[PDB]
Amino acid sequence: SYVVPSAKLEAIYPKGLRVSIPDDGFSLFAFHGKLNEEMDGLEAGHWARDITKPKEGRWTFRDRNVKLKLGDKIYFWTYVIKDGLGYRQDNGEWTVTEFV
Ligand SMILES: OC[C@H]1O[C@@H](O[C@@H]2[C@@H](O)[C@H](O[C@@H]3[C@@H](O)[C@H](O[C@@H]4[C@@H](O)[C@H](O[C@@H]5[C@@H](O)[C@H](O[C@@H]6[C@@H](O)[C@H](O)O[C@H](CO)[C@H]6O)O[C@H](CO)[C@H]5O)O[C@H](CO)[C@H]4O)O[C@H](CO)[C@H]3O)O[C@H](CO)[C@H]2O)[C@H](O)[C@@H](O)[C@@H]1O
Repeated sequence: SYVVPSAKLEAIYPKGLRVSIPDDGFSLFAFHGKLNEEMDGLEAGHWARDITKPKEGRWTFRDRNVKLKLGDKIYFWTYVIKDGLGYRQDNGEWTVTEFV
């Protein structure tokens, strides 16, 4: 019913991944994703992590170590708890087009 804010993904140079969303009175944010490999629905994913506090208005997940390449695909879903209830951005797809 409620629509989760779309995730913003960023390929960091020379290495790393950041994934974040603005907060909307949430109590948790989780990111589930794979590298160049499609998700079979709500599988856990290669990256699979609960984030438990926001900072500067955003919920941020990072992998400080992945070396991403132009053209890399990330398939994902996110999960958010708002007022004790869960919501998902489903069927996420992102292509690395630039580094930040
Ligand atoms: O110590 C024991 C054990 O603990 C584990 O750690 C816990 C940890 O895994 C947990 O992490 C949270 C995670 O579970 C949660 O995942 C949810 C997921 O549960 C949800 O799954 C749904 C099912 O709920 C649903 O079941 C249906 C049910 O709702 C309905 O009422 O009845 C149906 C019966 O007819 C039943 O089928 O079925 C659907 C499939 O159709 C599932 O998809 O899905 C959501 C996504 O929608 C998913 O997010 O997410 C939380 C937030 O990210 C996680 O934090 O957290 C616990 C702490 O709170 C931990 O204790 C360990 O892993 C084990 O090793 C330990 O032994």
